[PDB]
Amino acid sequence: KVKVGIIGGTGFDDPNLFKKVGVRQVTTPFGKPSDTLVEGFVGDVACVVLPRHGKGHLIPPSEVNYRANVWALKDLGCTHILATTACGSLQEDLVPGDFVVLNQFMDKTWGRENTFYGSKPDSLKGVLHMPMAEPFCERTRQILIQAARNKSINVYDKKTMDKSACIHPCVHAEGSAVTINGPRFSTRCESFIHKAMGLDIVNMTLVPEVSLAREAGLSYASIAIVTDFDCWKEHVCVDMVLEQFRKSVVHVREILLEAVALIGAEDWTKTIEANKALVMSSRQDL
Amino acid sequence: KVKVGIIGGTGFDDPNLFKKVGVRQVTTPFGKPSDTLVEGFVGDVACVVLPRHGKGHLIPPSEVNYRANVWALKDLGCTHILATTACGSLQEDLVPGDFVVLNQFMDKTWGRENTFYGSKPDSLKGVLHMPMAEPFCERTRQILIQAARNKSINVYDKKTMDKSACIHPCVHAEGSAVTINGPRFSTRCESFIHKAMGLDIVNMTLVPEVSLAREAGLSYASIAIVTDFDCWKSCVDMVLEQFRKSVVHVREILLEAVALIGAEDWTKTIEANKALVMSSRQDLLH
Amino acid sequence: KVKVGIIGGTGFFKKVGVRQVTTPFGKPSDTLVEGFVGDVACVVLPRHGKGHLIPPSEVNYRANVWALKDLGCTHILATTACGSLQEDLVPGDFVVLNQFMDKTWGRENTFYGSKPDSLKGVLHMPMAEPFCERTRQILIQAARNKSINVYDKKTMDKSACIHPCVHAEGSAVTINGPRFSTRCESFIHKAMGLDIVNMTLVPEVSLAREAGLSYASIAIVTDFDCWKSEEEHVCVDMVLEQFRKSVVHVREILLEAVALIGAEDWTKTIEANKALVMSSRQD
Ligand SMILES: Nc1ncnc2[nH]cnc12
Ligand SMILES: Nc1ncnc2[nH]cnc12
Repeated sequence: KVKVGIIGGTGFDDPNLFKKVGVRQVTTPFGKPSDTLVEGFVGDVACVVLPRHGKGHLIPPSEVNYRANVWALKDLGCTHILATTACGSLQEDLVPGDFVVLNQFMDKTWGRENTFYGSKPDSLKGVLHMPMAEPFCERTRQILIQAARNKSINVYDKKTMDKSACIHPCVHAEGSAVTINGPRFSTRCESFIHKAMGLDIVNMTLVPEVSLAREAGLSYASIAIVTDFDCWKEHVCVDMVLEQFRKSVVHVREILLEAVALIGAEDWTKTIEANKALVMSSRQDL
Repeated sequence: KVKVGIIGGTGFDDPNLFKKVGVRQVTTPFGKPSDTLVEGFVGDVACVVLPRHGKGHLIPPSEVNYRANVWALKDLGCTHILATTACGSLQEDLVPGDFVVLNQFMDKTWGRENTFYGSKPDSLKGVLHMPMAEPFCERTRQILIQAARNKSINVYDKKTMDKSACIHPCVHAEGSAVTINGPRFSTRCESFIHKAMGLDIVNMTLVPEVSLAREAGLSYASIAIVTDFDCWKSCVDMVLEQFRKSVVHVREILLEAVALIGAEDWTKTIEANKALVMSSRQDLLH
Repeated sequence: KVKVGIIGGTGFFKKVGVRQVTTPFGKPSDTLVEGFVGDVACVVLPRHGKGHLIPPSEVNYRANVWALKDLGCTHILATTACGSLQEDLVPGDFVVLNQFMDKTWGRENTFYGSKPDSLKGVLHMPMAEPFCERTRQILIQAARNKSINVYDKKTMDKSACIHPCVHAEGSAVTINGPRFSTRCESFIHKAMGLDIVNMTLVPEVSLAREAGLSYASIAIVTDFDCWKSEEEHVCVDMVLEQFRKSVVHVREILLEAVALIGAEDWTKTIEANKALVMSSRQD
């Protein structure tokens, strides 16, 4: 029934979340995934892990085969996808070492395959217009947040708490990402424009991954690791992965493993059926 | 002599604006148009209709061959293009069931062929930089608005009328569209950003259609149908019936607009359309 | 030593010869003119080719930058025509840019990736201040040396703005083209606080940094885009008429800037340019 896929970003190229049971070199109608998929169990919950950028981190954000990654996880029976992403902060209260359970995004990517459906031969037949107002699976979002609570990691909810309750390092219970195409980081001019728009963090990999997960009928939630402030305060590759970030990986692993258990502890029949019905009801050719 | 092409969007996949005299199954130097073009008359005015998404609505917005559609209409001697588009509202006074005769846009599309000219072997030779300050044919916009008046539909001009003149359903006498690439709808984050920029509606099909019409020397005007509020604002059977009624009204507007176009001389406007292309050829002026 | 490449846009020394080169990323826009400014080697490359037949979205920026790198250039000075989005930047002015916002798409914007037509690797370049500051200041000093007014918004104000002037800083929005902006887009860009709009700065500036080169751009204001009156709305004739009046000033600045670069030592700067590339490899 429930099976949890995990897409590991920067810092999660060889996650070792569970003892490896099987290794799947698979293909999809949309090509090869970033790497082999590793299947196993967390407790009694089947789980599948794949590194977004492949082994050795050779695939840049704009060239990841998001379609193949999501479709391959779905083909293996995944009902959920938990994903990590390293990001820069655009706001004073989002400090390096914090995490963010995202609930919103603004898309500035281009040139990436962002839908399974279309009119050309390398796509599924149909025109699919998915609602994306709240683009994540809210139930799965709350499980990431509860998992943090269960692992004694501070949770800061701006809606029900004051700024004095923002004790770092903390998990931010909501937040918006602007997803840029990369590979370059933002200019200071771009960073201030994103901040003035009210965006919380900037990354390169959330879109179209989040969109395709919903197209596939899967429940998707992302946990973003704040690795540095973006250049409005500067961001470098070495800074995006440092001693704080090495500590961040430890706690993100604990959140992910606890989130998988928490997913497995609940019935998802109605949510899964709703995910599938949202796809069929978004077809405008039918 | 004038000849009006009509590109029908959602709700116009198979319109019967007139008894079809002939059909033209053609291709263009830029590929196949979305469907067979249907030829006929409104009164004594020659007319040509093609559905933007093809019959059966199998072609999504980013895959529509805008170049082929415009070129095919130009090849048949069209002097004008009237186009429809179903859109979401970004503003409180643009209510489902209203219409907008667009006069402005912000472009957020990518990955679409948006010009007939370039340095590639299959493009027309030359560098064409068209002015787009006011990107529609203003004379044809005013015909659409007058057609609405002639068909007893309210017209609301916010530049001269108090918001107490905004009586629904109404044709908004001006408005701006943000054209997103699709196929997904916007997030709430994106919707509120577009709203804060002052954009009136969101759609997926205006650009590059409007640009290519001007490149082709054709007078282009768009009438948008507001089908719903975009997701900045938090049953379906009522919305569907409302859209059906909107299609009936837009069909009335198109039929009257064709007659009004035929009732005037367009020699000078057509010549100015063609001169604007020649004066935008940077390679010739250099 | 130093060697300065010049990438000249719309309508834009002792000439020794013309050279055709190939690159791993294709052919440059045109042949390159090799020569000297005093004792400094200099190479001139027309961005849009002879006859201006290549539109901004189709310029092979990777080839142009790599061609100059392969010839041993340490610096690239670039020009571009642009539209002003702000009252105090008027046609005939110049802007030594220091910032940009990118609205381009569909252009090859990096030398590195996982496809066979790119260099193997994942390169995430910092771009907070995307130009070479030393080279920007040389463009400004060159204008001073040629008796062209310099206007600095951080220390002067509109009352002290003498045209035609070189604006000592400024941000560009780079749009993909080939069409000019709508009024709606122009006002949105202006409300974001951008100074000018153009079509060719990106990915040229990004690829220069990827190649370890010092890059600075001087933009020529040819028009007010289309946020003003209808008689002031941009079109090709308007851009070309003003560009022809401003070329000789751009010439004087660029040629003076080449001499000023050659008068200084760039050893540590060049080292830092190269080291920045190496430290940005994530693979
Ligand atoms: N500042 C930043 N911008 C974009 N992606 C990032 N990933 C980590 N830090 C980032
Ligand atoms: N207004 C403008 N927009 C874009 N590119 C330009 N080049 C010159 N003027 C321009």
